[PDB]
Amino acid sequence: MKWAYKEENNFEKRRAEGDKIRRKYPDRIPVIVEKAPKSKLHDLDKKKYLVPSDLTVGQFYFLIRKRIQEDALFFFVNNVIPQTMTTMGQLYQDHHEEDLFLYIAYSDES
Amino acid sequence: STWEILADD
Repeated sequence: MKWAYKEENNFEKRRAEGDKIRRKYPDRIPVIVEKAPKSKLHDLDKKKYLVPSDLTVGQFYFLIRKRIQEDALFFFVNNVIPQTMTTMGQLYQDHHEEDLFLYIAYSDES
Repeated sequence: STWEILADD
């Protein structure tokens, strides 16, 4: 999967922003959210989120679903589906990339 | 586009 955010911004640009966000938002987790390319679901135009580190994956599903519009929704992070009760702070620690961002893909199929 | 604070403090 290629991420529009990464096609638009090279590593220098992403890491510079990740450095700044981590300094100014210690309490929050930066997340880039994009649709798996072959999913029939609606594509998300607003893809950059700063979420409380104590928010859980399941709370994030609820908020993202609210922006995506009978269909199943699954998150993939580094090719695994996270547990809904995991906090976004823990998910970030385990899954963030070296630009200091967390990338979550979503699809209608497991 | 602009980063989006999601959910209140």
